[PDB]
Amino acid sequence: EVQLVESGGGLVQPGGSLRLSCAASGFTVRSNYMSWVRQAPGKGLEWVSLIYSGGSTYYADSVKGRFIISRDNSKNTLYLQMNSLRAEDTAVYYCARDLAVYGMDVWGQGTTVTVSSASTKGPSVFPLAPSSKGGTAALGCLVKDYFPEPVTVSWNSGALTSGVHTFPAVLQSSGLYSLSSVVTVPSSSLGTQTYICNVNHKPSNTKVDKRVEPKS
Amino acid sequence: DIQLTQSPSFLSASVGDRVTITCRASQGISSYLAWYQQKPGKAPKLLIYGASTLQSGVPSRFSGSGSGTEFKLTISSLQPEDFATYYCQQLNNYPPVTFGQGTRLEIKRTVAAPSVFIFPPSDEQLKSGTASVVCLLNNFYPREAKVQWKVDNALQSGNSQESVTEQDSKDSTYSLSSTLTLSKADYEKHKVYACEVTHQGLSSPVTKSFNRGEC
Amino acid sequence: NLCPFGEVFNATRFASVYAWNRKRISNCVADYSVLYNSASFSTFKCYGVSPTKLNDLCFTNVYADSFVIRGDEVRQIAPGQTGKIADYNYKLPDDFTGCVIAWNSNNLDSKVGGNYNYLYRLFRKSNLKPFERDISTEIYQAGSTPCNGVEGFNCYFPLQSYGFQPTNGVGYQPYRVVVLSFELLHAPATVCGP
Ligand SMILES: *[C@@H]1O[C@H](CO)[C@@H](O)[C@H](O)[C@H]1NC(C)=O
Repeated sequence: EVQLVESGGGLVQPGGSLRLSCAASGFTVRSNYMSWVRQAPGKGLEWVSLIYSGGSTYYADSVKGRFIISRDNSKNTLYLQMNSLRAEDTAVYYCARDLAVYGMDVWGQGTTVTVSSASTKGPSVFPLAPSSKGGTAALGCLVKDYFPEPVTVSWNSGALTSGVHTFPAVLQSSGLYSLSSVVTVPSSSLGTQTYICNVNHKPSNTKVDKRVEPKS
Repeated sequence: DIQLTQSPSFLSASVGDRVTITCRASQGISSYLAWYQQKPGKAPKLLIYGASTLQSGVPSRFSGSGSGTEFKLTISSLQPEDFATYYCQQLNNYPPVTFGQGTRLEIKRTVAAPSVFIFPPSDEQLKSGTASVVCLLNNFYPREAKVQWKVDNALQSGNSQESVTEQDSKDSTYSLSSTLTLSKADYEKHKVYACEVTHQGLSSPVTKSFNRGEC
Repeated sequence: NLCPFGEVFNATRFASVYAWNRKRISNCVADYSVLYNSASFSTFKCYGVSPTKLNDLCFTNVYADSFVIRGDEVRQIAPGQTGKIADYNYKLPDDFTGCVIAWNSNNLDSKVGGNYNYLYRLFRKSNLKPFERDISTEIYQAGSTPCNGVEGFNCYFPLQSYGFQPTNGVGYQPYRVVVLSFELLHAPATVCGP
């Protein structure tokens, strides 16, 4: 009954606009302090904006003059209009009912905003070949230069799951993502067992099967 | 501007332990403090407001204390669902650091040294004109690990990126991959590519290396 | 017959801002420059009037409003401002004619463990009109379900205690405020300079 539901996030170029919505139930937005809080990937919470019952509005200096907080009293909905977006505005955005000295007690599930100049591109997949030298070898696949998130990786079409580590993606200075997926296998199997990584990249309709062999 | 600093950034404990996380305000803020819990991919959840008042619904094993500049959140007996990141919030004030940077509560286990592997760039990548060198640290604990790239025994800074897995659901270890990126022309200017790994489970730093052009 | 400005500025207790105090200053001689030349005040801002020339002016009446607020809230006691104080506790009009005087009162208005006498209105559905004073204690209805005067979810007491505590930072410390309003009407002038 008491919940906050958000929507409107998506991919946008720098200088573009986005309007986030936050539909409330269980309380009245017109009668409450409401604030927006955002969380850039891998970082902490940053307070963004706030609106009073009486109508006063406030903004963190990082968004001052670019964002506008508003509401629709009939729709019991809170908004955030986001103009002149920049790369550093990339975050999960949350709306929350602000009870001031009682904290922020009702939060939404969050909506994801990405601001980038990068062209959508499927990844190159390169092998991380097992070393020529406990009988446990390590091999993997380097999934390089894709945009946007996400990429899923499997090994031998799902038949190999034990000991797989698919690392979180890292954002390169070029604006494209890169991640690695590794697995440790018995050294005795390098000659006999086939090891194929299945890289899937759905925003570019890319399905790539790369075979990882011991190098000559 | 009043700032909140949370310490430690990462804290390890086990089920049943008494855990205490600290948050400091750069100036006195009376009891205008709130505590939040956040799990990966989920919204923050309010735990305590007014420094010490428990939020309706929160289990009594959570308690907050302090007034002025030092505030503490205590968990009397840790439960498996309590492993999360905990955030500090100053109240009736919205400065640039309204929320503290957060403290991640993680699962304690015995020490485990990393298995280190180094991977040269594939021949296929070099044809594209770029060389990525990958160093892997597998199944180690604690989180604390230093990876030092060396190129012809010269310490390399500014051209590597790291990422770390979540704590494994079975053995509670971490894994780390460090990627050194060079252009083809620069890569072919040097011979010895080495990855030096420092970690509590190793009595001395462990180095994996390869000589370019040799298998 | 000097104006009783000493009763106001040196009053031993002060009012809560939600129930701000007002004394009518009339039929007296006002030496303003004893206030202006003083190094006592951290804020002395006048509007629609020059502070230098105050002893050369007559007015129909002068109102002296006094209360206590946080240090970083003193900025809201000015024309065109917003915030918890300006919107919900004490609002000045855009055409304000008068002076705002404030000073740090941490040594007087804070106690170890917290002074809880000074209150402010935290919850209100709409903003105050200028010079309005709301002293209501009705449980604030933050949702559709009526409160029936009972505290609970979406049912909050509208006033909150500052809880001043001497280890507070300056922005959180208590400040005493005196607001002098000057009105010039088509009527005899009761307050003149010396
Ligand atoms: C308040 O008292 C101080 C000290 O006794 C005095 O200097 C000051 O003039 C007084 N203020 C007023 C407005 O009378």
